Amino acid sequence: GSSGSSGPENDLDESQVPDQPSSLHVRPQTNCIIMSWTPPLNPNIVVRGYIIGYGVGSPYAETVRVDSKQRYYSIERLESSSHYVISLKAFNNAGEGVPLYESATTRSITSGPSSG
Repeated sequence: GSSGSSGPENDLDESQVPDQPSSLHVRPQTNCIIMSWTPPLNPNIVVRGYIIGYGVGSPYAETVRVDSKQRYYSIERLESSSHYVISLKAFNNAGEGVPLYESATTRSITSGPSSG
């Protein structure tokens, strides 16, 4: 946020859902995948958290609702050499807002980054 926003909804807009994170970085690891997003360009909006929807081929394989404080989530217990679609979206008393999609293909344990 800004100016250390500590406290309940004072001069924000909860009636409306939180917009997507200005940006969502995701790094597909061997058996894990770390992701770091940011708050809505509009600090005047209420944010109860974010819905982390990741999954192999489809971001609807595993969902994880975190707090509005979590700026990043490390997805572990994943496979290697597979596409992992990550979809992060902000949620609040109003519900869910413009969901943000992403892509992250895990790594490969066995040596060999590419054929060529």
